[PDB]
Amino acid sequence: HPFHXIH
Amino acid sequence: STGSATTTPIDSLDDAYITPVQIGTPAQTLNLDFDTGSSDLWVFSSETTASEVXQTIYTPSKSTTAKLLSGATWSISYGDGSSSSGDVYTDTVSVGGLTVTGQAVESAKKVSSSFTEDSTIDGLLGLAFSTLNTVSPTQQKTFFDNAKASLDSPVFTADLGYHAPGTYNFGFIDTTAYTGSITYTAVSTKQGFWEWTSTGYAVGSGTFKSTSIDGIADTGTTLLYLPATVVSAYWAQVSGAKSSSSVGGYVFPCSATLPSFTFGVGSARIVIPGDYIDFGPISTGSSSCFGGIQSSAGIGINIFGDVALKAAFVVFNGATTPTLGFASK
Repeated sequence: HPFHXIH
Repeated sequence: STGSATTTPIDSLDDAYITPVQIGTPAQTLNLDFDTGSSDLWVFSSETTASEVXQTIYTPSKSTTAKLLSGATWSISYGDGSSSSGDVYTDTVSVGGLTVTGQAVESAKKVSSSFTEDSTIDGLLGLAFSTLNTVSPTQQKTFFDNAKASLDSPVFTADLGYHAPGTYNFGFIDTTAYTGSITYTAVSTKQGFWEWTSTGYAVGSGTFKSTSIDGIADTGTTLLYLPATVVSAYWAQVSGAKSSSSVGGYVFPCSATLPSFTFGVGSARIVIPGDYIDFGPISTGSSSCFGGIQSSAGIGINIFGDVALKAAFVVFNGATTPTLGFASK
């Protein structure tokens, strides 16, 4: 349940 | 001054780590995801659209200190597509004893569906460089930019654990938390990220290949995203491995002893144990597992997430000319 943080 | 806090995985897959923060007077304790790949302090609050709220909420009206940054507003989007916005208050924030006054706390009026389903994460603590803060019209310093002037040393350290608690230190370097020495390496702030360049990589007991790899340390990123050629070289040693389009990446039998991975740091080498990379079954009961190293080709930016960070003791040195330290443990 991967997390992927600005764009 | 110094602060120390414990950091806990939100699950048995180290998908992420939460860290208790005390906001307002009296203390309102929230579990926050410390995200170095961004620079915003925002939290679920009384202002958040109720139906979007499932998390400990921040009530500024219950805080005597809390002020309202008038005419200010923030909106932010992340890699996973998630997003949130709202308005801003100034309030006291303390992390592991370290207390900062007038820290801008962003109140969420709305939060994308992903967060709402995320019960264990009350908000995030941005630890990137201030230039990436989304508040308008005037940007707001991060918790770290604010504490610097009262810290013993302008450094914070992330000692994440593999399926176990870790720690965030602020202002000092625990010489008992790591082994050997710390090798420091340049940091480019051009993107406002903790962006450095690795000297290369190796797979298991194969040969170290000197090849520049420009990426960023992002604790708020679960996996290790590297260029394609690198990644494939790794799985090529893993027999049952294959790229899966439906799952979204590299899978491999849960019974395969994975090779370790090595990324250069100066003339130094950090070795990611194979076990770390075996992230976890694609679903409970499956005999197929999901790799921790995946291609960065989609993100368009190399990212050393928790799979790499958690295998080392990292030093984010916030001095005038920043550097990133790395040491084994």
